[PDB]
Amino acid sequence: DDWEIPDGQITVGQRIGSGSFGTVYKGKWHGDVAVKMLNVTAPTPQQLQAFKNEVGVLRKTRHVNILLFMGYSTKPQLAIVTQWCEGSSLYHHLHIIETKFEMIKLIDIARQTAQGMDYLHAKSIIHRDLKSNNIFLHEDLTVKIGDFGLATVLSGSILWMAPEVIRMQDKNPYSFQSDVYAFGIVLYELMTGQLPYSNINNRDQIIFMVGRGYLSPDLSKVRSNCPKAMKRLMAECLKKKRDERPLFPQILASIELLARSLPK
Ligand SMILES: O/N=C1\CCc2cc(-c3cn(C4CCNCC4)nc3-c3ccncc3)ccc21
Repeated sequence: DDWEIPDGQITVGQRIGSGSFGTVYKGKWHGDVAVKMLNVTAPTPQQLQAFKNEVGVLRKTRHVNILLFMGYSTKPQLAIVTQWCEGSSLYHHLHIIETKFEMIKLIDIARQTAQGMDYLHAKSIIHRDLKSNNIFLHEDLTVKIGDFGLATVLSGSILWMAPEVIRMQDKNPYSFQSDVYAFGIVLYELMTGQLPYSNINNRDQIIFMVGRGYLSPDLSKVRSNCPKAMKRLMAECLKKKRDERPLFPQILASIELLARSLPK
């Protein structure tokens, strides 16, 4: 039953990039897989911990909108194996190759991303790094949320970081609520086709002002056939005070409703 994979079996190919605590490859194990390797030379107790936490969370997931965990390896190196998604991150489509989705499709991506977040929270999993880089479009029609290195039961993202998280105001800024905020910023990416704060060229200036509440995403920029309900949901998700943010059940219902009204 265990998910350990005997050394020798996974075949590592292309280095394709990064993921929390490690390097991502395309690989082969009973077909195409993504492999993240957390390693070289011998693991830190740091990395050992990261790897054990992440495998632990992954094996609690089974759902079409969560990237499928397939197994792990310790013996050449710490390695996590998942299904391979052909396509790319939502980030790559939106901000690198400028794929232009239709509103109907954008709303669907939002709805499935909602659907996954709702699954995770129902199982008490806080992703803590939702952002469009960790949303993979498999076969271009299905959202898989990936990368659980930072999830709970020399690095920083921040464009998706809620103000509470930015100003590390205690031990625990993280919550379903901070996840909901990150989702708010990916609704912003879907609807505006843009990263937030694009007219401020200073990272520090952004970190500060979102921290103090001076800055917040310019919701004017939402393309013109974004439904009102969607602009309105985005603003709920993006509330500076976390207690005013909706949880994912609500978020989900709101998106499924505005979709039923939408093909008209
Ligand atoms: O735990 N996190 C994991 C485990 C497996 C895993 C795979 C990826 C992953 C990262 N990229 C990026 C990397 C930076 N440059 C652009 C491509 N593309 C994928 C990918 C994932 C699944 N199918 C196809 C591709 C990320 C995280 C994790």
